[PDB]
Amino acid sequence: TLRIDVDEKTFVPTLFRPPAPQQVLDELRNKYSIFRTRHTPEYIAKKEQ
Amino acid sequence: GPRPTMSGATRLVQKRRHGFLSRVKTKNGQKTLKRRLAKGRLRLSA
Amino acid sequence: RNAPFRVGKKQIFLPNHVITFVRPLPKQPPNLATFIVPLEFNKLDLRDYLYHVYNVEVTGVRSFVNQRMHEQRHGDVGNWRRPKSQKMMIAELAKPFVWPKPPAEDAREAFDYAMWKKQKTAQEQDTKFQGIRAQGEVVPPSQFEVTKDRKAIKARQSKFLSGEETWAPGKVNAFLNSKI
Amino acid sequence: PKKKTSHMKKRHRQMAGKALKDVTHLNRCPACGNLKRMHHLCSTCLGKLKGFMDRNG
Amino acid sequence: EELPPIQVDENHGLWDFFYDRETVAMAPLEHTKHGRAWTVSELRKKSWDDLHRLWWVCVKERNRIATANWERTKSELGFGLAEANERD
Amino acid sequence: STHPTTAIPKPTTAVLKTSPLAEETAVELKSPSRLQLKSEPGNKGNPKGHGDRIWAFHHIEQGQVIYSTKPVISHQHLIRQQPFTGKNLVPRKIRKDYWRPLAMIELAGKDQGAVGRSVYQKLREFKKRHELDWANEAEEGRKLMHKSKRERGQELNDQKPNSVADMAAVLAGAGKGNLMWQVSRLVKRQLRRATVYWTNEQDKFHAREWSDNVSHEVGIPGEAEKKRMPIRMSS
Amino acid sequence: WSLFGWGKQKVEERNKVKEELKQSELART
Amino acid sequence: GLKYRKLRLTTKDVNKGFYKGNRTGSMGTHTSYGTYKIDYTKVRTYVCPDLTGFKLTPFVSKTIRPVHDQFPGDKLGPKNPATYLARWKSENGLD
RNA sequence: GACAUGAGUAACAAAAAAGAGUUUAAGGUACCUAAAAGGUAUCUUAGAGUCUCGCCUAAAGCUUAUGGCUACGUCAAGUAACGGCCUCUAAGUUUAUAAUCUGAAGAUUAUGACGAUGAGAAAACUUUGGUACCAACAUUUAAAAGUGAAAAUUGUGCAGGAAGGAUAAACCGUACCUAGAAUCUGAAACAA
RNA sequence: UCUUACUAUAGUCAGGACUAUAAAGGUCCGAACGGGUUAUCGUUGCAAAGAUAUCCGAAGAACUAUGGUAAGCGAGUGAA
RNA sequence: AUGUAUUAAGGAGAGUAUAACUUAAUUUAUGUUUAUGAUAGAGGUUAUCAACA
Ligand SMILES: [K+]
Ligand SMILES: [K+]
Ligand SMILES: [Mg+2]
Ligand SMILES: [Mg+2]
Ligand SMILES: [Mg+2]
Ligand SMILES: [Mg+2]
Ligand SMILES: [Mg+2]
Ligand SMILES: [Mg+2]
Ligand SMILES: [Mg+2]
Ligand SMILES: [Mg+2]
Ligand SMILES: [Mg+2]
Ligand SMILES: [Mg+2]
Ligand SMILES: [Mg+2]
Ligand SMILES: [Mg+2]
Ligand SMILES: [Mg+2]
Ligand SMILES: [Mg+2]
Ligand SMILES: [Mg+2]
Ligand SMILES: [Mg+2]
Ligand SMILES: [Mg+2]
Ligand SMILES: [Mg+2]
Ligand SMILES: [Mg+2]
Ligand SMILES: [Mg+2]
Ligand SMILES: [Mg+2]
Ligand SMILES: [Mg+2]
Ligand SMILES: [Mg+2]
Ligand SMILES: [Mg+2]
Ligand SMILES: [Mg+2]
Ligand SMILES: [Mg+2]
Ligand SMILES: [Zn+2]
Repeated sequence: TLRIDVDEKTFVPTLFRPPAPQQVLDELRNKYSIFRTRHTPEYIAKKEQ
Repeated sequence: GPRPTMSGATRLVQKRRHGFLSRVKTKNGQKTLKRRLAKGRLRLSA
Repeated sequence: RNAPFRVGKKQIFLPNHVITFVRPLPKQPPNLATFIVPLEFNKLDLRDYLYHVYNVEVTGVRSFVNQRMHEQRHGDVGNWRRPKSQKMMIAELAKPFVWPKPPAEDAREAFDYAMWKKQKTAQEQDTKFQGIRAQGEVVPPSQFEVTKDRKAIKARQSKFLSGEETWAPGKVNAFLNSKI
Repeated sequence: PKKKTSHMKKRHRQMAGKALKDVTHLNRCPACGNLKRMHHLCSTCLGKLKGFMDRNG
Repeated sequence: EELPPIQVDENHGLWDFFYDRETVAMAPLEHTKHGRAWTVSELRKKSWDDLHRLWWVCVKERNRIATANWERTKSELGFGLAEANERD
Repeated sequence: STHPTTAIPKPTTAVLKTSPLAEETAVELKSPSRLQLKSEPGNKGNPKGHGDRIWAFHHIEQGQVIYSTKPVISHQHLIRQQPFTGKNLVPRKIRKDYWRPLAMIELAGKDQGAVGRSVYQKLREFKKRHELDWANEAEEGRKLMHKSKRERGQELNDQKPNSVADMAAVLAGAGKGNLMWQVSRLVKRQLRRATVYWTNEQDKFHAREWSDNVSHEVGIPGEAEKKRMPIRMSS
Repeated sequence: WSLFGWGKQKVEERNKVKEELKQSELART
Repeated sequence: GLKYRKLRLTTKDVNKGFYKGNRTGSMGTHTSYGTYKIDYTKVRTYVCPDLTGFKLTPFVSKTIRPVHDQFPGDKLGPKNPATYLARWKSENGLD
């Protein structure tokens, strides 16, 4: 890749929409792994009960 | 002397008799598994 | 944006699969394309993977699994296992595709075929001898290919016998300080 | 066998009168001069003449 | 083997598996003429659209290397599996 | 008892030189037959439409060919048209995923089915003389006699190129008693028009030369409906 | 130079041993 | 039977109703007469974007040396949710 | 554990059976030739084929099973020209549920689930109980004739002959071997 | 997964003869198949139960296939 | 083998840079000390020429 392209900054943070389609997160990590540390509030609420 | 007692043997009867599900699902089969597991066996069944 | 088939709803944005495009068989028509796909790949995936990624329409797909020989964990030692089988798929292209013919052996110099060939024959001859030993046999001395060292001792033999050269005692057998 | 055969009585059985006999019925071949058995055809001239009659005829 | 060859579309979708249209595999000397992998630092300045398009350039690039490895082995072209293992 | 022929130059009845061995062309070896010197042969004792079209199916992988009068082959064709060419080389059944229509021959006369029943006979008699009596390929071309019995049986199965050469020969008047000839005998004779439909345009190039009474068309009726597209050379 | 290491290396490494043998033959002449 | 009997059983060994899949996923449901109805809600499609005009390649020139990020004094440098929210305000305030 | 003796002995004998040519690859020799090469002949190893003879033949042939330490380019919506998966159930199984019995383990009954060696729409295009039933035996029936199935028709004997469900094409199998000539079981290349 | 009995689902038994039947018989001769009567060989065998010939049953209390049930303080099965 | 300290669920299948281990199978950052350490260069695959926390 040319040096002019590798240096181009195109990332603009967002707050109301995810950085990528929410479906992509299922591909980056395994939703059901026993190594999952980031759980949802609805899950922890069901685990504490 | 020894006899050809395995002539005409099928591999479906091998899974029904000495299979993994024939052992985890029975009280006496869970002992065989744990024994072979405690000894180090790789082939717990079949 | 209208695919010839019906597309699924589960969207895959970052597929991790590797698709290999293999050469067809000699007698196969030019509308069949053979690929090596993951074992979990199915006919619907290849049809959708070939159109959205490479823009290739297919009127049908065929798939067959190739098993792998059972082996030992460490070649000649270890427990008996079986590698993961291989899946091949043959797609019926809507547009014919013809492969190029392999280059002639004399025109493969870009790949260093000369050196590669010498190395291939060496391993071919070591695998053959190790099979002759697996039958409980050895190559008789009369059948061993004469090497370069045995061809130079026959040219000297004919030069000493003929009388061209005169034999003389060796001078490099050992570096003694006495020199007698 | 009641006993083990000793090194002497086994060496008698193996070599006393069982020495390989040297072939002495060798003569040269008239066409080429190579050594051949007596009353026999040269093996190097047979193949050469046998092949010479297959090409031209 | 002596039939008139059919005309294959120049812009065929399956020409993307080939490095060179005459010899599927690329010469080892010209197969090593590549740079280095993107560092996480460089990839932190790119939007989903760039990282989503840059991902598929690798998916198609890995398919191009698997295809060459099969052809080179099957057709006995020669060496080049040590140069592709670094590229892949 | 069988009698094999020798690969010797011979005269042909066809208008073209089917093989390099052919000495002459369009030679009368026998007086015209009953239906040969007839402007309109008819479907006398056969079903309506029978003989108007002839199909050829081939194994897309191995090259085995089957001729049929109907648009679909059955288990009879595989038994009555495929001789024993070695162990594991004669399939036990017709596998739908391997057998495809190779070509289709349609005559101009839409009710003269007797002309197709003759074209069908010479094609089936030429194919029997290709699996048997292949003296022209024993020492030349494919060199079937210089091959093992295993490899020899595979080449004898690959009758697809041979079948396309039997079409250019039969459709050009090859054979004795071929009804594709039309003798006026007022004595001038000519060949009847025909049309060959090809699923693959490149398949029609196995014949070194085609006659002047045959028209070539791409695509067989009913193949597009099956989602099978024809292969075109020009693209 | 083993028989099973000759093909496990890139062309640059292999083509660097031939110039070594080549340059070794120019001094022997 | 001595040894092959002891290997793991595969579908290429036995035929008497023994079935075993390759984890290709369920694409539908079975009918009562032995057919299969493909539920296209389970079928998966691959979203490949238009790559015409894309200038990034999978390699970066070796002239540009590999350098990491410093994030001095911030233990959770790249994962700090504060430097992601504060950075958002200046650059993109609306979204 | 290594190495002797018997001993270079027994054995390589299913009453099929061999004979003479030809050729390919790699390599070993001799001559030709001394520019290396190439050529002629021959031998070793691994193959191939031709002509003649004989052997098995309701096989020692072909197509496929059980099975496999033989090898991994074996390709199907369905029928003609396909099985599994799937639906249904038999003999049975049940660390399923309920009840009951019981030194514990457990056992019994009912229900559910599961369980083929069986039953499963259409297609050369397709999606009540003799008004019975589909055990054995016998008879008849796709109209030129004969033969063998399939299914059905009628009948005979007693030994008196299932269950249940119904009624746009995924996944898995597909290579080779069938035991007289290299593959299954018999410790093996076993006259079984 | 041998083997004994039972169990469910299935398959097989050329041809001829006699008998009251077209089909009603633990009928007859005899292949496949199932047995193992006599002799010979074999006995570190081809075989830890085989080969050859001979002999017996061969529509039945028959034989065969794929599953199932019943065995080890008590004894499962047993035309014993 | 004994002693001391610490800890209180174990195995297998397949795959993978064959010292590197999970389809991301050699992730990304902090602090300190760096030859008076700890116990003024070359080198991102010709790599990992840095240990501890
Ligand atoms: K109890
Ligand atoms: K009898
Ligand atoms: Mg992942
Ligand atoms: Mg984690
Ligand atoms: Mg016993
Ligand atoms: Mg049995
Ligand atoms: Mg087959
Ligand atoms: Mg198999
Ligand atoms: Mg099998
Ligand atoms: Mg089932
Ligand atoms: Mg003696
Ligand atoms: Mg003696
Ligand atoms: Mg002897
Ligand atoms: Mg030679
Ligand atoms: Mg007989
Ligand atoms: Mg074996
Ligand atoms: Mg399939
Ligand atoms: Mg199917
Ligand atoms: Mg059920
Ligand atoms: Mg069944
Ligand atoms: Mg045997
Ligand atoms: Mg036999
Ligand atoms: Mg055996
Ligand atoms: Mg049994
Ligand atoms: Mg009787
Ligand atoms: Mg009697
Ligand atoms: Mg008995
Ligand atoms: Mg004796
Ligand atoms: Zn001589």
